[PDB]
Amino acid sequence: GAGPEMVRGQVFDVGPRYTNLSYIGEGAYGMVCSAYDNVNKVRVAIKKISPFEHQTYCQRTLREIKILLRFRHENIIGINDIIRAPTIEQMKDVYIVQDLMETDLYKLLKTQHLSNDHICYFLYQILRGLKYIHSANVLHRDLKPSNLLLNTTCDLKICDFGLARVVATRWYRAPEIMLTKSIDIWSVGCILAEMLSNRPIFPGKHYLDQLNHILGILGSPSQEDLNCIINLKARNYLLSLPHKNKVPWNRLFPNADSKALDLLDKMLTFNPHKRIEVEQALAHPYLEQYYDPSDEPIAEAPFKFDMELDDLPKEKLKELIFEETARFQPG
Ligand SMILES: Cc1cnc(Nc2ccccc2)nc1-c1c[nH]c(C(=O)N[C@H](CO)c2ccccc2)c1
Repeated sequence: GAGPEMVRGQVFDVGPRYTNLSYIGEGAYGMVCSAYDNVNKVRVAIKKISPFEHQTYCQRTLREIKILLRFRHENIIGINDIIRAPTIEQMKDVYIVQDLMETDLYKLLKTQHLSNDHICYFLYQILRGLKYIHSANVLHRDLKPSNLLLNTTCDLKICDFGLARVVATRWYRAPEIMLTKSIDIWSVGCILAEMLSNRPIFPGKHYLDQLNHILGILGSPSQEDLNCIINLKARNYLLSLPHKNKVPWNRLFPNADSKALDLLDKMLTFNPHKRIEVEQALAHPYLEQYYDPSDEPIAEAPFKFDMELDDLPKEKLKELIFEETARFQPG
């Protein structure tokens, strides 16, 4: 009769069903472990979250759970089970049990050089999942290599819907946020450029520095690029800077597929109104060997929070989380 499991200090109370726990990753208010499921006889992923001390985290937790419960797609992580205390008073932690993936794009690009065909295949799958997300009228807002999970057969699944909506990792952040579905396309362009070189394309240290990196490759902005209700400090700064020449894609990425760079160019478009859309991305020549619109499903209906979660006190959100996960409790 073994007690509570433990990984790197903190307790994982996942009972007799889930054992053999092993560290695989972490977040701002939780940790993800692999575990042996003694019912399905496979290893699974278990995401522990402890968000109740903060309203923002309770929001993120509830959003993710709701979205993932609803969503059903081959390239998006699902939820198989949820564990928490039998009463709300003892609920200090929530455990989301999910399909175990082998690794993520972050770690893979750390150790491995991708061939053009695998770059092409990963990008196809990113866009195939994103299409579904966007068809549901949801924005992911935090697309980046560590939120892309992979298995042995090169299948890919998008994870971490905490920031998702009907403040994020700066390197992959669209320019307009620092100055809509188009923000997710920018992030995907950033990811594509990273698969092509194994390095982040715009590794900025803070918001203005982030804009500086983007402009150091795209060149100084046109007036039409800039006229868009920008923050006054940013606009004053951007106007102050010396001219920057555009660096040609084929010079940043010397051995890259020419079709890949054409799509890159269309994703990394400064003006969000000019930037390529997910369905258009899928239909670009570069993805042609994989493009199959009868095998790229959309969500059954757009997603909707009928409660305005932003205004809700964290005690109310905790009650909602208790209610949302009741369906998984014994009985
Ligand atoms: C759900 C999942 C399944 N399988 C794997 N495999 C894996 C990934 C990297 C290395 C080795 C194996 N990972 C996951 C998973 C990865 N990240 C998350 C996740 O939701 N992370 C967020 C931060 O990105 C998070 C974690 C804990 C608390 C709050 C947020 C789940």
